[PDB]
Amino acid sequence: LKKVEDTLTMLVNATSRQNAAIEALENRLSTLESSLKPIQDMGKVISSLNRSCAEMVAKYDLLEH
Amino acid sequence: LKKVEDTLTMLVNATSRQNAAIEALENRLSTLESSLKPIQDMGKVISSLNRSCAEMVAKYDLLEHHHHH
Amino acid sequence: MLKKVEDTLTMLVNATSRQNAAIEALENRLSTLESSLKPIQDMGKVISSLNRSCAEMVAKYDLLEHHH
Amino acid sequence: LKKVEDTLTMLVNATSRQNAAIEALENRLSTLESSLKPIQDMGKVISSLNRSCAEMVAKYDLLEHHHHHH
Repeated sequence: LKKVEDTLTMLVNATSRQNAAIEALENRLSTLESSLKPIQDMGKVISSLNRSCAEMVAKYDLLEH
Repeated sequence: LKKVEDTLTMLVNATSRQNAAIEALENRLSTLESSLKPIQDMGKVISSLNRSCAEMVAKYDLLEHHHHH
Repeated sequence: MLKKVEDTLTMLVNATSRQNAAIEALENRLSTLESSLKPIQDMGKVISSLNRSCAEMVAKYDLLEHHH
Repeated sequence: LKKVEDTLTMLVNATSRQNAAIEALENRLSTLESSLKPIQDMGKVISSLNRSCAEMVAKYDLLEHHHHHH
């Protein structure tokens, strides 16, 4: 009785320690995801720079060769 | 028995919570995995830019060379 | 009474094993996620290289202006 | 106590295995945070590339337009 009550309350404590540790891993993933949010729409910037550079190549080739 | 039965109920609840916590964690990883896809998809376009930018450099540098010397 | 107590504990043993398997599967997904970052890192190098290159050509254009 | 004590010991050992599994997850997450740093910073470098590549284009357009008319 005494040894098992002592064990059960350890388990409740151990489980809640695990819980906090899981929730803390969740927050680390949130932080990581929100930091990647500004980068998500920057494929179009890269695309526009590729167009510019491609247009300059085309303009060069036209006006000279 | 009563102190055992109450501490067991707390443990059921603690275990119920942990299941929910693991699933919230699973879901937040899915969302992270999703956030990286559009960044992975910038591969092709970055390589395009790399070729076309290098091609503009080679051609226009030559022209700054002849204008200056 | 006592029969409810023993199988509720068994229920928790099975529950905790499934959590364990779920945590180990999370870890598996994190390795896989890491491995896949290598090409995105490399894209970053190219981006860094192209920036320094474009900065370098602006500088070269300016020196001619500073000269004659 | 018979059935209860032997279930408890399994539950105690399972809760102990869980701690180790959670810790291995923290390790792998620390390494994932480390590997994501350069990617978290490339948004900045993309923006700086935007303005320096834009500056290169506008200025080299002039160089070539001057070269065309002369």
